[PDB]
Amino acid sequence: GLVAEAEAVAAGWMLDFLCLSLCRAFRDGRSEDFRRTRNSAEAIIHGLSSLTACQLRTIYICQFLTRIAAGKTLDAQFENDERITPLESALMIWGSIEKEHDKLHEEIQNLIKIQAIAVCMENGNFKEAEEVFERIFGDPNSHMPFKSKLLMIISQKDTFHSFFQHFSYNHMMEKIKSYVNYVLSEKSSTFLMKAAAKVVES
Amino acid sequence: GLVAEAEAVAAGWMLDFLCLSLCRAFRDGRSEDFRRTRNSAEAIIHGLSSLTACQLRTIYICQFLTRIAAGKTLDAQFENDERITPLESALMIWGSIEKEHDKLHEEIQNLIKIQAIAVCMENGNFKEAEEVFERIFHMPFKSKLLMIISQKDTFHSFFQHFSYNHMMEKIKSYVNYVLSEKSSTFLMKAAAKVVE
Amino acid sequence: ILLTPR
Amino acid sequence: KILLTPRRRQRL
Repeated sequence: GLVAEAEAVAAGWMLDFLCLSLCRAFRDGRSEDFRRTRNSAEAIIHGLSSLTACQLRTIYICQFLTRIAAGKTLDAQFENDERITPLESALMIWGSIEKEHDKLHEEIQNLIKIQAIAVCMENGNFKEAEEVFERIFGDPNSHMPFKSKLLMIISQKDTFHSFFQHFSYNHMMEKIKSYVNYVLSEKSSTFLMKAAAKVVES
Repeated sequence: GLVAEAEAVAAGWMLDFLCLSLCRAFRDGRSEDFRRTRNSAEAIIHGLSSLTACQLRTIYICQFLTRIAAGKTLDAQFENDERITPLESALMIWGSIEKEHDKLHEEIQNLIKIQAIAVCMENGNFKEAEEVFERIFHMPFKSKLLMIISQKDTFHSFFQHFSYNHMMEKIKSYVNYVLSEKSSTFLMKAAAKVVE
Repeated sequence: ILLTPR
Repeated sequence: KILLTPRRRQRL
């Protein structure tokens, strides 16, 4: 009845608020807060019995950030296929969201691809870097931004390349944090935070 | 400073809402909803740093219901002491809740005590049933209970009358009070307005 | 331990 | 499936 209706409304509010909170902790570099908010968001998501388009987008955003946060953790498994690395998993999520904002979407995508290779190379995982390359760059003959640059670097089998300093993990994090600032600005006035802010300054 | 303060305020509102939702799922027998809501409340709790007394009560109610819900679950452990049963833990929390020590409180308290022993005797654990009794104990039917253990009289007119369902129905009555008591809390009230 | 059993 | 929290790679 109207009870279930209201619980769905409340759940929508909770999801939005938890995304906002997760976004802030990500931007702030507040690791413990981030993990706790992640846990809350995950449980709230599991509890949902319906999804609007905005809720699906919010879930993708949460998934995207957790994979990005785990990007250097090559022992985190985000896919059933155990070979998929966290940054590859981030890429899969990224393909499902913010495509209408093409310039920022392309920049972030490129940086994630570069770093998906970089984290392997810098660990001395040269064979894994080739395997990641084959997965994220499609047909060997197809052209994609930075692809031919990355093939050259992989083939040289060195743990360090200067190209990776210019397109570094930190560069990737900063462009992503820009997108996060956008989500923050879009969601900073969602019912729960708006209401809670009014209580605080009172 | 101020953002983290708003987050704590919102977390308090979510706790209240999730309690309400847990209570309803418990009342309705919606087992899967209960599980998922329990998981959410736990994470929201795990997320708080400080607590008001009023929030601790809410948490107790949640703990009580989860322990009761796990009453027949054989492998379920709620305490450090591995041998303490869920219904004992429920009883422990039931005593800790700041509330009226009235008619319904004692009925519930005594039904939980009875069933804490009864579950073992339908499980053959006459051994543990006495240890349960030992750990538990001062009620009206105390003596008869202790001898029913000795006689191993699982199907006694006593356990048939003071049954698990009898216990569940008395608890559900209390839950209905909790329901209407905090149905007007912020999040549910706001959500109800939107819908209405 | 809090809400979920072990 | 895997939602927000990753599986950990095990030794078995």
